[PDB]
This record gives sequence, structure tokens and C-alpha cells, in this order.
Amino acid sequence: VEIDPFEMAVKQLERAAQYMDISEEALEWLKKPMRIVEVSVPIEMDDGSVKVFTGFRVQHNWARGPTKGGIRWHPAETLSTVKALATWMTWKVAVVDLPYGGGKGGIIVNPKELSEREQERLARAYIRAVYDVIGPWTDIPAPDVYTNPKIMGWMMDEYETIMRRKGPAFGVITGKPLSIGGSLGRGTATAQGAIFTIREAAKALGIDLKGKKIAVQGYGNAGYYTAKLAKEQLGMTVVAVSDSRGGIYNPDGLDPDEVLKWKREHGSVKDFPGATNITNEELLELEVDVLAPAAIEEVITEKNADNIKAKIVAEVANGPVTPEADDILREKGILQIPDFLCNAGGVTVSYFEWVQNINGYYWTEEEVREKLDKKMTKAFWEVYNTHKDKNIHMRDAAYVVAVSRVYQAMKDRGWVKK
Ligand SMILES: NC(=O)c1ccc[n+]([C@@H]2O[C@H](COP(=O)([O-])OP(=O)(O)OC[C@H]3O[C@@H](n4cnc5c(N)ncnc54)[C@H](OP(=O)(O)O)[C@@H]3O)[C@@H](O)[C@H]2O)c1
Ligand SMILES: N[C@@H](CCC(=O)O)C(=O)O
Repeated sequence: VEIDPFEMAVKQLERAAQYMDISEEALEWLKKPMRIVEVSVPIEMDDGSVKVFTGFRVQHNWARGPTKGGIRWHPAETLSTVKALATWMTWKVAVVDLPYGGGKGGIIVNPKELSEREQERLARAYIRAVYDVIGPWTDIPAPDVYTNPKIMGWMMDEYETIMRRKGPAFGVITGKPLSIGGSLGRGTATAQGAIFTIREAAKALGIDLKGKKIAVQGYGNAGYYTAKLAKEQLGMTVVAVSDSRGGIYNPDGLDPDEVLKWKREHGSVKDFPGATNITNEELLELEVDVLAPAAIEEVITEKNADNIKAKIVAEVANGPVTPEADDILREKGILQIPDFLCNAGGVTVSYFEWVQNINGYYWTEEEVREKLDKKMTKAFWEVYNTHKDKNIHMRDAAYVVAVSRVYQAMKDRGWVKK
């Protein structure tokens, strides 16, 4: 990473609080995670040896309600990354007006080197380690990078076993399989929210998205579904995709299903027939109308900020653009959808899955789709009008929408007097 994630997040928070009336004590409260739990996760490997991994569960604030945030499994992960992600989670749930705080979990592990049984043991041991700080009304984990609904179901089963089925165990964690208390539309949640935000941004900019070009970085649960939905719902032409090993570009357009099949039959999208192999740096610099980074954070810095040529940058990923790069892009007249507003959908659907779990009653695809569209449109238009009225950057405006709400919560709890 170019710069420390938590330091960057704090810098963004201060940079944006420079445009609002907030007390010093509240700022100091908001610049520090409220609880951090570092645990050792011991599992038994396939060869019989015992290996200990490092797990983090960081909740940054729970003034507005129980904290929410996914679990990231990553070899390059650090406690600072989890702290920054929890801080961003807070604003993410505040901007779309959810009764959640901000939370984040992670394990420093390379899941590609672990078998199915080892992954299940790791998930169960992580739950056993962090049971004392999580719950349906305390902290609700969710899927994240290199984690999937499978691992979510394993974690839910372990939590239910520990909890002795005393309460709504299904609601302890979101992004679950549909058989064990899953929610319809959760699989394409973040992609649907990103597509709605892109449509609203195009509406605001007066741009017809039909026939235009979209370049997506990362081909995971968010990137692939974003490309598919953009090709299907917005009528866009997916000209380039990528994963950690590289990307494929095609001026005539790519079919996301064939690319996914190739990536599932070969391990990567590289050397896809009819496409040219490029790098992620080259993909970010392509002449496209929409650029959606859906991968690791900090991909746009002063080393490529001036080389971005997309009309709209949809930050599907968590914190993919640095504040400096934000200033450069804004100087270039490029509209940016803020990271914790563009991918609010995934956190909006998860909240829906939560409500269904705690109420014991489950909804349909149409209801979830309608509610998600309504929430995302309202949040995006609030942020847009906020940035237009005050003549400030998008990222900052969302903060003004988000942090203020969080601030209000503290003033309603007595945490800060001023
Ligand atoms: N997961 C969610 O529910 C959710 C909801 C909203 C937002 N987000 C945010 O969106 C981002 C993507 O999450 P995800 O769920 O899509 O993860 P994922 O599906 O588990 O995998 C991410 C994808 O990005 C690729 N990738 C990883 N590191 C990369 C790098 N350094 N450069 C280029 N590509 C890389 C990976 O390719 P390989 O397959 O080759 O490893 C992988 O396919 C995350 O940062 C997350 O915070 C996630
Ligand atoms: N932005 C969060 C959303 C997790 C959730 O649905 O609670 C993440 O994927 O890390």
C-alpha cells in the first residue's frame, strides 16, 4: 500500500470535517476505534500439526446501533487495514441511514493455500475466538475479500453451537446461503447498488449509458457481478476486466459469463480468447466512460491519478482512491462516486437479511430490489445535492452526510456533551 490505510482514513475524516461544525472531543472520539480485539486462531492442519493465525475484530463505533462489517482473509492484511475498513464501514452505514455502527474483521491467511477442511476449521476457530464480542445485537460480520457465503454458513453454525440456540443465531452474520437463512438478492447486492449509483450519476451528468464503455478491476463477487449487471441493466459494453494476475481488454466488448467460465477453468482471466492481455495499471488508464475498481484498496495514487480517462469512477472497492488522487481527479472534471456510497448496496442488503433473520420472516426478490433502489437513490441524491450546495468534493459531502448522523447519535447518548 502506498500509504497507511488507517492514517489515510483519519486524514480523510479530518479533511472532510473541515467543512462542518463538529466539536473537538467528537472528532477525537471518531478518530479512534472504540474496541479492537486481536486474537490467536489455532487450527489443525491436514498433516496433523497445529498452526496459529492472527485474527482481528475491530468495531470503530456503535452509537447508531450494532456494528456491521465483513471479514477479510488476506496474507497482506494488517491491523491498520482492518481499522480503516471499520472506520469506512461506519460512514458506509451512516450514509444510507442504517441502524448500524461500523465494524470489521479479518484473518492474516492465504486462503488459496488452505483446503476445504482447513478453511472450515479456521472459520470455526475464529468464531470461537471472537464469540465474546459478536452477536445479533452486538456485532454482525459478513463476507468480504476471499470470503464467501460458504464460510459465512460455517461461522453461523459454529456461533449457533456456542450460543446453544438461545436467540436469533441466524442474525449473527449476513451473506449466508439461502438454505440456512439467506436473503434473496444478497449475491448481487453490492453490484446492484453500484449500478444504481452509476445510473443516478449518469442521470445527473446527462449521459446516456447505452452503448458506452465500462472497465472493471477485479473479478470477484463484486467485480464480476458489476460487469454483468452493467452489460445487462445499463446496456453498457464491458471492454476490459482483470484479476490479481492481470487483465483482458477488448474494444468490441466481453461477455462476462464466458470470462467467468474461463477464469473458473483456468484460475485467471488471462489469455482469454479474442482479448488482449494487459496489466491492472494499463486497465486503469484505458479510455472508458465508467471505471469501477472492485479489488484491493489504493489503486489510484499520484502515480496514475493524472492518467485516468474515465468520465465516472465508481469506487466499488473500499478506499481505492487516495485523497490526493481525489483532488487530482476532481481538478480533471471526473465525477467520483464515493467508496462508502457506491458499494452501500451490499451493506444495504445485509441489513435487510438481518431484519429478516431477527423477525423470522423472509421477503421476496422484488421487495428487496425495490427497497435497495429506494435507499441507494435517496443516499446518492443527498450526497450529490450536498456536494453541489457547498461546492466541495463528493467524498467530503458524503462524510458531511454520514459523520453528522453519527455525531448526532453521540449527542443523543451523552457520549460527548458538545
Ligand atoms: N464482499 C462484499 O460483499 C463487498 C460489498 C461491497 C464492497 N466490497 C468491497 O469490494 C472489494 C471487492 O470485494 P469482493 O467481495 O469482490 O472480493 P472477492 O470477490 O472475494 O475477490 C476480489 C477479486 O479481486 C481480485 N484481486 C485481488 N487482489 C487484487 C489486486 N491487488 N489487484 C487486482 N485484482 C485483485 C481477485 O482476483 P483473484 O481471483 O485472481 O484473486 C478477486 O477475484 C473489497 O475491497 C470490498 O471491501 C465488498
Ligand atoms: N462493505 C462491507 C459490507 C459487509 C456487510 O454486508 O455487512 C464489506 O463487504 O466489507
